[PDB]
Amino acid sequence: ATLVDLFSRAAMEMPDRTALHIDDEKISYGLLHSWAEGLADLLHDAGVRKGDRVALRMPPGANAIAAMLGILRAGAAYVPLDIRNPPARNAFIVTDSQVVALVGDPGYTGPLVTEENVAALRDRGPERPGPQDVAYIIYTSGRPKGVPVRHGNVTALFEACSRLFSFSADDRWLLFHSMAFDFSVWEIWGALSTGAELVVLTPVETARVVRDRGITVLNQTPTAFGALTTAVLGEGIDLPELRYVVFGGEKLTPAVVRPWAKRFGLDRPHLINMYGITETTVHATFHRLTEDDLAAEDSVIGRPLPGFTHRIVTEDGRDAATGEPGELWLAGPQVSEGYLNRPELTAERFTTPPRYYHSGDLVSRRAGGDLVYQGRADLQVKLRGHRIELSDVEAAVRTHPAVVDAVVWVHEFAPGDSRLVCAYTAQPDARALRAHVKTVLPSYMQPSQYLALPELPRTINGKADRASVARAFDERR
Repeated sequence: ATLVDLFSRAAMEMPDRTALHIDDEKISYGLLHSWAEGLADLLHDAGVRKGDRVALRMPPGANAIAAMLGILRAGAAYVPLDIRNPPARNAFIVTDSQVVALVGDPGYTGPLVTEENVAALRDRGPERPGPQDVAYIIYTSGRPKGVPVRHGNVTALFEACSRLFSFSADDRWLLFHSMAFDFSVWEIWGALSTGAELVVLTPVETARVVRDRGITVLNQTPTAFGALTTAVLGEGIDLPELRYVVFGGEKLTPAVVRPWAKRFGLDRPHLINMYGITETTVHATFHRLTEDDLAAEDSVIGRPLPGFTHRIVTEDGRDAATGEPGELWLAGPQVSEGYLNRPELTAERFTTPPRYYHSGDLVSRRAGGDLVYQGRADLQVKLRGHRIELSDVEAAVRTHPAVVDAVVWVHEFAPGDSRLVCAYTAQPDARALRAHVKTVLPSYMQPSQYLALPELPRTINGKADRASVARAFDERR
């Protein structure tokens, strides 16, 4: 019912198994459970009561996971502040989430449990959260908003994934993502609710430990996976232990999957695409990739998870016919109650008797029931009497061999001067690229300007940060 209940079961029944594995160092379920229960006692002393929220700012590692379990155990919601947060953003989130304490290192004036404080309780009750209680509050961005996910939302996710995956205490999960990215929730509680192991951390170097630590459940975004596949193919690394690669973050194209699939096939490991949004607890669909998916260029996300009811809605509120694009609507136990302190948005994104969340994503239902991601509604744009699929522009640029990644957008140069711009990453001058794109796109879809970048700035979820790339562009033009 709760996540502290999930960790309870696993710690009680398998206390000798390795919970955390950091380098050559190991922490057992029983000791983690003991450490975390001590932390909760600490927090409660500091006045942390049930239903409060606590900021967590720590480098990934044992103290961070212990801190996090501590916070949950005290009955509180944890608010992760990513180390990559500039000071203004941290201050905003802490103020906006109304946190009553912080755990970690401040870069604030409230109650401070340091890291040192956390580290001490290792070698060393309060009331327990319920399913309606908030587990975490994660921020998506641009004005950043908080999504508060409840214990019932998260345990609903793992009950939903129950018979889709075959997980056991024998697995080894890698913790690869920031605790401010909710993909990390799935990583942490994938292992911790099954008795499994959680390995806590160059692509080459990352690839080395995936074999060396015998990772069986790997979670990646498409950008990270391409860099991983290049290192793996390059060194000749083999990963006999790997059972599942699971894909979150940006839309997955067959193109990033094909080289891997050439080397390893699709039988072992299983390649699984999961469409997800923060507002519906990490994951919302499941598709196991097949040779079919590599024959075409469609981004199949498969079928929504078992607890979900859904609709594909037209612009004027109807159910979309088959092959007809539409906005995906999602109802169910994984759907959050709404935003934090965004009563307006919550009003329009969540509507009620299923209560639906409006993804703002376009999808089509194939025959047989499979969903196919078409794109974001917000990225369908009107320019000079034309309607432009920014996503389609991004793909055409991407089809250049020397181009890794690309983001295109409408940029306001002057009050009457709005034009398409593209930023891209190489693995190639704009001239050669310009020449190629004239071949692929009609003139009204061709970017007016090209910006070569070392790497695209991305959100915490790893989706391309449009507001930042625009600002980067304005500054060097």
